Amino acid sequence: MFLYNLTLQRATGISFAIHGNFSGTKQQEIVVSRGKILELLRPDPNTGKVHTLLTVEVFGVIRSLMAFRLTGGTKDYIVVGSDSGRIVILEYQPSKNMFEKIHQETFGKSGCRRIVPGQFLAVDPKGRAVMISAIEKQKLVYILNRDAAARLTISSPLEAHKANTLVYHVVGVDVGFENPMFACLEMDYEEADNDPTGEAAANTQQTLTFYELDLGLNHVVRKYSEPLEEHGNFLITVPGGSDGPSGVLICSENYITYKNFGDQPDIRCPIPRRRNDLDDPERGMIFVCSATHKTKSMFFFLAQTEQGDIFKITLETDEDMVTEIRLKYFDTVPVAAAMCVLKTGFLFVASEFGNHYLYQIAHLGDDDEEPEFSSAMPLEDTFFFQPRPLKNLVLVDELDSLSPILFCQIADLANEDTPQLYVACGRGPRSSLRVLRHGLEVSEMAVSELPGNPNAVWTVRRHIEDEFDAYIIVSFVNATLVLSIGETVEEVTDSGFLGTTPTLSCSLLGDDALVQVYPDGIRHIRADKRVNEWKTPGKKTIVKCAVNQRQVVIALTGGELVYFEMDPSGQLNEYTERKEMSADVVCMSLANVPPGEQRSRFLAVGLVDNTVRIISLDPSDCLQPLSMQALPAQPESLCIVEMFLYLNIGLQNGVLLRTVLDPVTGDLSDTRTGSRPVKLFRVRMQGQEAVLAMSSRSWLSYSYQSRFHLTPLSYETLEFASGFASEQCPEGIVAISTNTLRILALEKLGAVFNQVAFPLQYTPRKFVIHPESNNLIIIETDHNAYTEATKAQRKQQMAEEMVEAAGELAAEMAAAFLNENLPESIFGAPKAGNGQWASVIRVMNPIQGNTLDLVQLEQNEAAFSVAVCRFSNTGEDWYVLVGVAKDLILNPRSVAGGFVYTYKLVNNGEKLEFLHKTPVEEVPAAIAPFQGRVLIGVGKLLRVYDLGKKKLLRKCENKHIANYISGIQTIGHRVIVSDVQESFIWVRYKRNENQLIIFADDTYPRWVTTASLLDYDTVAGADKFGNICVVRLPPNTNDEVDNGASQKAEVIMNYHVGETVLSLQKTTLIPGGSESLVYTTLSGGIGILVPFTSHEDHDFFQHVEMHLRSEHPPLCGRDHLSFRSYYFPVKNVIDGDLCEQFNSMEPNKQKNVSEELDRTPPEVSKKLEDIRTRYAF
Amino acid sequence: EMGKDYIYAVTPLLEDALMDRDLVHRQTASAVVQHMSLGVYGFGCEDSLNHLLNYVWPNVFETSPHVIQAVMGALEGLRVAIGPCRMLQYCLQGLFHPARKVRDVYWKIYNSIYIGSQDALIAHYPRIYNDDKNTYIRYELDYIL
Amino acid sequence: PDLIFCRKQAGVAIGRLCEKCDGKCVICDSYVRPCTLVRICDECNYGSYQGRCVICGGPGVSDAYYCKECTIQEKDRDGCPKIVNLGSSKTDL
Ligand SMILES: [Zn+2]
Ligand SMILES: [Zn+2]
Ligand SMILES: [Zn+2]
Repeated sequence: MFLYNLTLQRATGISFAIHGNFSGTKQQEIVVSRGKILELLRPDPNTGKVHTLLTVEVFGVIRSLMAFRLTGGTKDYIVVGSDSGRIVILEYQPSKNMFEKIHQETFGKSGCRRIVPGQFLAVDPKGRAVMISAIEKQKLVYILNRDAAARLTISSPLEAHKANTLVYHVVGVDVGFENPMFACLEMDYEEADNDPTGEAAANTQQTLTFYELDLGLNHVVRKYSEPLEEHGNFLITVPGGSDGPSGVLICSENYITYKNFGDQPDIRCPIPRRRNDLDDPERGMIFVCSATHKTKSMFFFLAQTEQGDIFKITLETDEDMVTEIRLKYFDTVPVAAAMCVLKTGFLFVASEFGNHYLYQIAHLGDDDEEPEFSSAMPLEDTFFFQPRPLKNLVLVDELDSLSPILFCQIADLANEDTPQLYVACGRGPRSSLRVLRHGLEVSEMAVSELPGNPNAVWTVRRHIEDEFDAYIIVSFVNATLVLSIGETVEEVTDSGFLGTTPTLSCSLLGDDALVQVYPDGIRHIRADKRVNEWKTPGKKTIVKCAVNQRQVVIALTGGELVYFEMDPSGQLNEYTERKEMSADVVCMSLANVPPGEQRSRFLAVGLVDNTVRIISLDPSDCLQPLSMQALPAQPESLCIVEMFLYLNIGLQNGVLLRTVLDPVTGDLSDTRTGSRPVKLFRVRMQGQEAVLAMSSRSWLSYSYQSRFHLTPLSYETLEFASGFASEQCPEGIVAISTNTLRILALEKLGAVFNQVAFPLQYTPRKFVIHPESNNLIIIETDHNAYTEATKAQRKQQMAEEMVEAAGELAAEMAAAFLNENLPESIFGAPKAGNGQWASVIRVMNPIQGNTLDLVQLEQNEAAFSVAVCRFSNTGEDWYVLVGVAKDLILNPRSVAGGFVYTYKLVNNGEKLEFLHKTPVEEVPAAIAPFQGRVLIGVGKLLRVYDLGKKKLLRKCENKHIANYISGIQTIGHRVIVSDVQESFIWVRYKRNENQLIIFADDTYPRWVTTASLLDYDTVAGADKFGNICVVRLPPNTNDEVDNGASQKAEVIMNYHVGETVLSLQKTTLIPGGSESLVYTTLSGGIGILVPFTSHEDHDFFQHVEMHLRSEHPPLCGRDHLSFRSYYFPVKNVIDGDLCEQFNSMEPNKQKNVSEELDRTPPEVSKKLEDIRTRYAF
Repeated sequence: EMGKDYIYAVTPLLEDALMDRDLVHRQTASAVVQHMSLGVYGFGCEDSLNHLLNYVWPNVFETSPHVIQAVMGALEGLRVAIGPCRMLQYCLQGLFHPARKVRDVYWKIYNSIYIGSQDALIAHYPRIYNDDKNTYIRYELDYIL
Repeated sequence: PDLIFCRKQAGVAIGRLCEKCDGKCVICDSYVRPCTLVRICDECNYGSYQGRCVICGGPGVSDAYYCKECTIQEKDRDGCPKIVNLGSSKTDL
């Protein structure tokens, strides 16, 4: 087996977000880090939308990310810390739209190691030094400089190592043009390792250390070191120099502290708490992230707690000492991984899970009566505030994110013919079930139907500079209904078209001239309503026409084209010559004339005999051929279009051809998109040109950032279309369906996928599909959680212990506490407990999202398994089995037992009826229907259960699986069992002796997350660490036998993906395509693994990958082969994400690589597109 | 990388040479194994190289300097070609052997495997159980979603 | 032989080779596939030592490289690879 790796939807989770002037202008951008992807975003201040400018794969692990600039510069640089032993400095080039690598310095070995730096990045605020640090013992400092050409300069590093020391966070200190300083949170562990009593581990303190870099003497001095009262997470740089003092804020548990070296005393402020908090009273509070904003007059900090509450922080000063810290509740947002405050008053929030948000800061300097808290207030007890809806922020934009994907299913549950992706996403009270379709989300704006079978429709303006449309010529086969535009749709009469005849052409030729064409001749009507009735002699019927702004060329029966032309005056000029050809035409058209020059000269004509031919219209070479090309079948429509000029041939079978247009048609690309004829129509997109292919499916060709796309419509069948410009839709498509007349719109240009979301209560773990009704059965579970009954009773109990305060009782806060409830999707779920759980079973319709049934389990019960099945001892009834753990502790692990619930699943799969509850001695973690019975993994044991009258009855058991059963898979009488730490184990069921027998296992340990059966002898698996593998039994394997087993399975495929996969499925994604192996990650990514067809295909892609590994090496200093061999060496997988970076290289490198491969760059690009469209889109 | 089609043809000669009384035979054969394993890396000859590792390993108990230096280089090349997992599986036998000589040799081999690919070993360590006083199980890796 | 490696943190200076040992790997003495450029530390590139051969110390006329095998095994990620003579002094051989 030989496979090829292709990403369909890149990851959407965010790890780091920085902001600066990266293009060099006055705009501000945001550089975000996905896991192994670097991205550049630009939010528009006038619309509040965020756009993606650039996305690059770095083939590594980004661990830290900082920005800086030098004194006097107007452009910001990027420093990256990664899992290469290197530090890289990047610069954005707007004219090329790429990241250029400026510098790269090597200091150690690869991998996320413990004593090699790369985890922490600190930069001097004036931009003349950068520190990079490991979690243990090793720190390096580089000095940044400039030459007379204003080019960056990096020096040899200086060491700041310290043995037996742990680092928590490193930050650069803002001194103003003095020597640079860095501040770290440290912890020496040398004495806790020598004390058997364990009380050197206790009362070991965290210190704050200041490192000073002497620029004139070129060495590092440890300047100050002070122990702290309690342990802290991250530090914050306070703006110094002339705009403030120069210290740090230490964020700890329950406190925030200000410190500085010298005569400055420490100032502490406790973190305020929510009043009437339903959380667990034993938990503390920390800050999770922060953001600084510095105006010319003042500065403030924004800081967020574990519950999502943002606090505004300010400092009261004297000449140079800080005296007070003030805190004040700002707003509540979802918990963020990072947040940026932009100039122009916008707050970007990158959430740690789910969708991202852009807010507009409406209020700063507060005109409200909420209380402020301060470190100077005497307190014996803590502060208390009341959360409330958004007051200072206004939501403006929202970025979709699939992270984290916990379970996926590819099926066609809606009765379309393409499959859909049913994805269980999200975390906690922000979880949801999302349906993904391939195509473009259309925005339906108007729908109306009139009797008739409209075979054609146009959309005309009445003079050239109109910004909206004028008429809607909906013409049937024998009649024509001309309508108008008034936002009040009318049937216009004075149009002058007078269509008693069916209309086949309508366009805007002159200054204000309309031209209607019909099989009975041509009718030119300008602002003067008088008929210039042109007719074709005899009885010969015009078949089709072609129009433009300056020329109206026709052809009647026999192929006698009649070239016209519009003089600058406004009347036609019949040409002297009239051309013929061998056979009549089945299509013809001509290019649009620009407003610069006079008119067109190219004119394409297609024939029924499987040939299309180009005819010139040069006044010096009128009606003389230039190019003739044949087709596998006859076409139906052409479209000579821009967006380098192109030409779109639409064959009348289910294939679309696109070629480059020139007197020599060289390129041509195919996409068979079918089951119906292909009609082509020209429309507008993003102010640019676009084409609209139409078949059983309706597609749309368009360019976006100099990049062609061919994406279908997530819609039903159309028949005809056009552009549309009105106050209703300035950018619309007046589509006509069978027995209807619709008006649509589309405003999404990228977006390979298109989604709809259905909210959920807890985190989803698994779902199954009911075969009869196609309903979903979902189990949702959360650790650290309350059930609804527990919450209600806790609220009641708190209310009465409030109402017993014995103090004038006349003013009761209890009645207001009991009635108001904060929505948990906004304010968060009350995380309270350690061994506390909360589960739910949900039956859901997948078409709409309505819940049909809901079961709520008791408090400390956690559902981990679900199956829907039939039992052979009963009839054709269905059953739902859920496995639950009872009182589970995660660290250290311990349970009290388990249960398996059985429900009856009645009313066409709409209702669960409880049947019984069977106790087991461990977590039932897997459930698989197996030959009229069920297989259940109970901790370490594999069992067969049958359905009894009062419980499930055990029939057979095997007790030789190693640790813990996470999955069970079945085919025939074969059982594949996944272990938590070992790989797959193979088991056979002997019916006649009632035995479960192990007959094979693996030679490697694998932390298995998911598994999928490929055939009777082959399993694909995924790991906790980011690898995919394929394991196959040798052909000599004896199924009937009696370190673990003698027979061993062979590994035939190994690949490091970079993200943790939790879903694998073998399926076909497009109609008329081949089978792929689809996977989804925890970061929101969707990728495929596809086979090669011949040896010659596999040798070509191998050479491409081998040459790009050396000429286009990864951006952060990683080795590609080394990154794909992270835990095991790569085996039999080509990386098409690297292979497809060929299309982003510079023409010099493209030329060199194509010379090496003995081809042309257009030929290399076409082979890449061919394998992609064969399996995926 | 052209030598990936010719490992099976040469393995019998190397099997004879790695079991031989002459020390120079074994030294040169280990050099061959090292260059083969580093030359084919990322092409899938793990079966052939595992077979050869079985014949390289018995020579780690060698008192001669140049021979033991050739054997260590062959082992470091086979680390790259085969994976740190198989090397750790071979090495876990004698880290706590009663014999101090076995312990010396095995800790040398383990220290090589540890300095090269320290981060890949997080996935390959075996499960060690809690005793009375100390906790040795890693529970996060036992979490199930 | 009283010869060790320097093994200090290497900086931005580039190692040189004399014309005798010109195309060799500074680590394994091989001639096959020079891959990665050699960096030396700031002390080993100073004053009269500027531009001398990494291997022997003679006048340098070309750049020093790591071979492909050493790059694959990540032997370029240790310290400065200059050869130090412990049996003699600074201005000695
Ligand atoms: Zn070498
Ligand atoms: Zn040195
Ligand atoms: Zn020399």
